Amino acid sequence: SDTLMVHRNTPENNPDIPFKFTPENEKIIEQILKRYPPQYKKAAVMPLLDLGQRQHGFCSISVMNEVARILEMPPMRVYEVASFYTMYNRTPVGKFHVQACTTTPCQLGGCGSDAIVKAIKEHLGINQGETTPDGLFTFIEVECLGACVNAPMVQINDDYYEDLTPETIKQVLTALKESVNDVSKAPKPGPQSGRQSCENSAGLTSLTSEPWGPEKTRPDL
Amino acid sequence: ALRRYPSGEERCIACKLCEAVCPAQAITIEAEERADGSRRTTRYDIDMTKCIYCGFCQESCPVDAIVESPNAEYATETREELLYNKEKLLANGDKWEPELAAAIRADAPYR
Amino acid sequence: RPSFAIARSPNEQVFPAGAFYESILRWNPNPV
Amino acid sequence: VRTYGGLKDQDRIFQNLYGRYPPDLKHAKKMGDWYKTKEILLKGHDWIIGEIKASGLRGRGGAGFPSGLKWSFMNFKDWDKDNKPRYLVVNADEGEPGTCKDREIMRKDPHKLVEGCLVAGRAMNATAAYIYIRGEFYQEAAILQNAINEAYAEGLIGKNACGSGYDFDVYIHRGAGAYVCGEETSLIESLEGKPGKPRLKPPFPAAVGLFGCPSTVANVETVSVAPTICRRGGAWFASFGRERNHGTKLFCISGHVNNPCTVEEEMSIPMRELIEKHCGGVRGGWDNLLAVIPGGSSTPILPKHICDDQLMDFDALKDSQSGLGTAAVIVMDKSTDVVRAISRLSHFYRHESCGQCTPCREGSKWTDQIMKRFEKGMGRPREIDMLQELTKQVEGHTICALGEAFAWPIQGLIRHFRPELEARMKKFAEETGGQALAGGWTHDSRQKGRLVSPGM
Amino acid sequence: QQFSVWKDELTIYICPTGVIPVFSFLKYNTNAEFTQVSDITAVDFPTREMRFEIVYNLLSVRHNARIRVKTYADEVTPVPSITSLYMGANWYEREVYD
Amino acid sequence: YNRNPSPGDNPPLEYTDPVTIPAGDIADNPYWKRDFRRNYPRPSVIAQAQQVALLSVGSAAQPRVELIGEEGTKALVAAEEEGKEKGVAKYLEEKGAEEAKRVLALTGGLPPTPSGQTMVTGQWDVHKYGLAEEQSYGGSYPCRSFV
Amino acid sequence: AEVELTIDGKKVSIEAGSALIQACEKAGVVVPRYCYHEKLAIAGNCRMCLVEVERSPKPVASCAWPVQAGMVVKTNSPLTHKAREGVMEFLLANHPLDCPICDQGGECDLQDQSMRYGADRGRFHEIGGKRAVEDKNIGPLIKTSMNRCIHCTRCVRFMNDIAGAPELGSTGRGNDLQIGTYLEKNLDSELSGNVIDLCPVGALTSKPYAFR
Amino acid sequence: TVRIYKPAKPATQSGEKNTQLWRMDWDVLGKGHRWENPLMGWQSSADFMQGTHLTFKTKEDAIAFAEKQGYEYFVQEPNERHFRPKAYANNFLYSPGKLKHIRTK
Ligand SMILES: Cc1cc2nc3c(=O)[nH]c(=O)nc-3n(C[C@H](O)[C@H](O)[C@H](O)COP(=O)(O)O)c2cc1C
Ligand code: SF4
Ligand code: SF4
Ligand code: SF4
Ligand code: SF4
Ligand code: SF4
Ligand code: FES
Ligand code: FES
Repeated sequence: SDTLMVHRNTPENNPDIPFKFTPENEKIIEQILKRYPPQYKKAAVMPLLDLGQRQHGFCSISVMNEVARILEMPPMRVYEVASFYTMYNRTPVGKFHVQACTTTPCQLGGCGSDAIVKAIKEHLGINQGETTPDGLFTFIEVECLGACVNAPMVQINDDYYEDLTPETIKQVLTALKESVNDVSKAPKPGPQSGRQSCENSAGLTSLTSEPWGPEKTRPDL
Repeated sequence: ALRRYPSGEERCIACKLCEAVCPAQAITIEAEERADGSRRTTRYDIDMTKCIYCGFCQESCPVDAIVESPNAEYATETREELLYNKEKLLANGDKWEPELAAAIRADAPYR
Repeated sequence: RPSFAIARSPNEQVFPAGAFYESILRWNPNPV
Repeated sequence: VRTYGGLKDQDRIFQNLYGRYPPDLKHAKKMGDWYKTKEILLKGHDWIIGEIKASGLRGRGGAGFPSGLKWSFMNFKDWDKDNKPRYLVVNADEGEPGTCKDREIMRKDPHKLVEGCLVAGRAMNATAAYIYIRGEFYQEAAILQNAINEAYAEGLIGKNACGSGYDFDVYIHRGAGAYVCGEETSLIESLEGKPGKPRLKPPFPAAVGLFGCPSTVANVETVSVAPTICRRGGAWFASFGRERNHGTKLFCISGHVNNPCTVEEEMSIPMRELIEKHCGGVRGGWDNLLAVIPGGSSTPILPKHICDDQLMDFDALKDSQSGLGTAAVIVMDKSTDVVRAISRLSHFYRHESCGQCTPCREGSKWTDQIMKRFEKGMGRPREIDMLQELTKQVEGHTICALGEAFAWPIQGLIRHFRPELEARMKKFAEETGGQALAGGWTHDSRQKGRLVSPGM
Repeated sequence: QQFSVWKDELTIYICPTGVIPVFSFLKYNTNAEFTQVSDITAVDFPTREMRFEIVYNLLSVRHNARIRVKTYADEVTPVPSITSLYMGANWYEREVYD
Repeated sequence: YNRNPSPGDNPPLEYTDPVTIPAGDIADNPYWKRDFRRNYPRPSVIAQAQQVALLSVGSAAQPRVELIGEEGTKALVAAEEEGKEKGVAKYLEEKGAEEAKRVLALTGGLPPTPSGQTMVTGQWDVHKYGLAEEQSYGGSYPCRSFV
Repeated sequence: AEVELTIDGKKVSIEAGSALIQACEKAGVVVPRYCYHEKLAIAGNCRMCLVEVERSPKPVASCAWPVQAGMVVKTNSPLTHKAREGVMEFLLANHPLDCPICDQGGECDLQDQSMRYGADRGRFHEIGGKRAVEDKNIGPLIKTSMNRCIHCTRCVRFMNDIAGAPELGSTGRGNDLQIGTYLEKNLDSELSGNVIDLCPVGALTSKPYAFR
Repeated sequence: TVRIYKPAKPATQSGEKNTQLWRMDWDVLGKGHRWENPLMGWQSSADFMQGTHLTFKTKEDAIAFAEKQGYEYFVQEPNERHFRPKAYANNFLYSPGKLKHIRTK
């Protein structure tokens, strides 16, 4: 949408807000590093950026500078990775960040994501891109989220809400709104209306028999 | 004559195309960035005793700035009166704009 | 204009570490 | 003389596709995994490569190249005379619209992949594996990381993998959202902490890849079958499909079906039986069908009249001037706006182009604006030919195959739906009282004092 | 010395000592009734020792044919005049000299 | 009637700038198949060094001897080499007068006629001036009419 | 050792491990380029140096193709004519109509290689218009006009490799990829003005020289 | 004195056609090359060779012409490019130790 691909020097996002990873995150960092060859520690920029996007709230310019400092990189080389990839909110987002797939598989399957987007806009009185006045939700459309046989589907923060009707996707959101106070009201992640995962709703047409194990292998092994 | 947009801004942007194409080297142009950062001429001279009146300069203009008026009666007492600076050429456009516009209107589709 | 989920305190974690990052803590390159 | 399809339940690779068992290592033991990995590793890499080559397996990530041939390449002439590491990069990016097969492998049976990397890595003599997960698959990665964690715990992968004396590590790396990072080289640069802009090949990962080291990228399904290809046999797997196309396949069948689902089914199956039996058939019956995308969004469209006897096969879909792709099957009814469906894909590729090269950075946006015009008929018919030419100036003039990925879907639409493109160009002309100009301008643009070049 | 053919123009390259015999042949031969000199000009090539290229243009109204003959000179080498064969060449050669 | 309306009141919208179908089309012309300026002919230059050659062994049109395979190339260079060592006058000297007679055989026996410049009849020829059917001055005046 | 290939029918020798474009400047064969510079790393981005090579399904980037033992290369075939005409159409589709107000005019590789290798006329007339991007402040020396950028990467390679100034880069993706610094910061390098001359187009121009 | 040289390639372009030949120019003298007209500010001149140049195929031709015309003449020789193989694969070479810079493409 209107995501600028340059920096705007705002009072909540400027190179003067200090950033420092929490001690609990510091332990997570050194795990990340051990997976890469020592001299290629820049290979962890995406894990650290994501790890900084979850502690601070969004990928501010200070968090990228912090990561650039840890991994001994020129900060521009980090500004490039952050801006190239779309899971990095370089502007702040709401408490929930509604991502609805609007690609052709999700525009045809089920109701077809047109009513799903309409339901989101109907429930929140917001348009695409803007966030709600109380900051609980940010809404965008996205590209194939990799769950096409379960369309219409949406990704809120880290959970996929598949197989949506414009009625259920309305109650998925209102559950999220009330789930901030009591965690017991959090919606169940996954598909809605019956289907468990990528099954055939009108019964299972495959893998209904007892599975085999190491039974059938030749003597040569 | 040098011409202006409907707002009074000069149309000339100092590309120097007419200075290049002139067959008689009668045009001398000096430009700079103006106080507001605009690409505008500081000098604009036509030696009217070097010109051959071919129209190649108005042919080449990207923005219809330099034009040749329908005026032929401008005979002078001295040759210094025939060395036109930007002050004289803008004044010519400021006076002749209604015909310059009506000539361009009538002749534009063929250009 | 509206509010946001932006870090107010330096030590607090606005978005949870997630199940993946926890499984990087139980990691071990050696047999048990 | 024989039909391909309807394979038995005792003939499938991904038994727990439908979530029969929890993904823990204990249940994977009953599945037949990690069974005789000791023997498989101690058998030389040559024996593993031969078993893969015999299987006829071709890549399942949308290109279908011989995987046994491919993994031999990284065993170059003096592969044992270098101190550099060797890397297996498992492509789990799951980018193609229509495709969701590998998220099911990663959650339901990660150990079919965790063990698959070991046999894949061993055959290529690699020192470690990196698995590149699209970041949007967060639970897919936590589950898979748990499988890796448990595989390290019991000595299945790690220092002494399965007690075989082979040293092999396995790491997850998650992305931050980019379909182009599913490309061969784009995967490698992203892993090096760079923007996922693909690299030019003459340098080939088998020589210089991740970290400049010998490398091989392979799909999750490609790697998730190879151990079974050994424990069951190259002849066992080479028993399906047609002469040059073998084995099983997953099939994410979305769109206007009455029961969308993925299914593992024999390659070279006729598409209709695949649609009409595993997924319940076309919504509103078969006659309501208009067109199918037989791969993901990167394969050309197929009209109803050729779908009737089309084998879902690598070679067979090629003769249809299409591809098997990722074996994603998006079907469309006779109530679809087909140009809108195609134009949405042309919009997807405009957003998923990296921007490194001239033909796809300028051509993915140019084609999108043409397609957005063609939906509403703002154009004249001779522009359809002009759009055909534009796609063919992208087709083989790019660093990566994403240029083909946005040019092919447009071309296939021109190939079977031009009268639909022509019908709504004609309608817009009568609607505005004049044939549209090139670029979408109205016939009277010059009359209303617009700027219209000769020939627009 | 050589001849070249471009589209419909045939050029004949000759050494300066042969100006009289060659133009005598082109004026009087039956297949070469080139009885006008259309033109005589020079082209300066300062990269060449012999700077000047003397280019004559002939017409044959009998055969509706044109032909070009080229020779060379410098600031000190002279060229044989053709004023004895072509009265009209008097002023052209004066222009080359001037 | 004359100059009415003036050209300065002719409507601009009426005149339409003309584009031809191939050159101006948007989908059936690469520029390079109409780039006739860069397909310009090169001058074709023949010197005495390889006029003796063309007399020695013939031409791709009318070869003199077979020049079959190898051992013909060594004769091919000699024809060019003999031209560069001895010119046309020397070549006709040693072959005698019948080589000079074969030179006229290149044009059918007579010397060639120079090419005419009309081609109004389909072939490049002399334009055939004839007396016009109607003579404007009749016969009364010393000016006659030709076509 | 110098291997032997034939380019455009003529034979050329050159050290192995050379670019095929390099074998062309030795063989006196002109090949169009935008991203490739002799003094920089090979980038492969513009697609203007595509030539025909035997046993090769698609045109090859001559700047990035290693000279092989005995290759045969055509720089003047219908394949190369079609590629150079088509790539020129792409680079000129969102390029601004600013040749009169640009300081690169009369000294432009894009107009000189558009006149020599592209069609004479554009087919781009979209009602949606061209791409426009905002200008940038990278110090007192380099005037910016970034609509003109053709994404060659010559200044980012120069600033990062030659000059050791890793502040310039390309943030973004797709048709919205933009050269500049993310933060509005001055370029601090004594070799800075060298990107003005390296710039194929006039997006990165000289502030003191502007319009004079 | 005249200057005989092959013009170097402009820094601003990659085309090399103006480098093909040898050019002969006339050196600027200290006085009379340019001065400003009092009337319009146009640039006057008393050097009648300022707008002239000759072009030659070889350096020898330029010397021969200047010797024969009686010019003083100075020759500069063109600076030649030092060849070096360029490989795209250098962009991605393995580094066993510290990365000396982070390449950005
Ligand atoms: C734009 C683009 C996107 C791709 N996305 C994926 C993907 O998401 N997953 C995948 O397995 N392969 C993907 N591929 C194919 C890979 O480049 C590569 O062929 C494959 O991952 C490994 O080869 P294999 O499937 O033959 O083993 C993509 C290719 C392109 C050009
Ligand atoms: S061509 Fe026209 S716009 Fe350009 S400098 Fe000359 S008068 Fe000004
Ligand atoms: S009309 Fe006059 S000023 Fe214009 S180009 Fe011709 S001579 Fe020069
Ligand atoms: S084809 Fe070019 S622009 Fe498109 S993704 Fe690949 S490298 Fe980027
Ligand atoms: S850079 Fe673009 S605007 Fe500037 S002169 Fe060249 S083509 Fe014209
Ligand atoms: S600013 Fe100039 S040098 Fe840098 S990428 Fe753009 S066109 Fe290339
Ligand atoms: S299209 Fe929406 S998830 Fe694949
Ligand atoms: S010069 Fe080879 S692609 Fe740019």
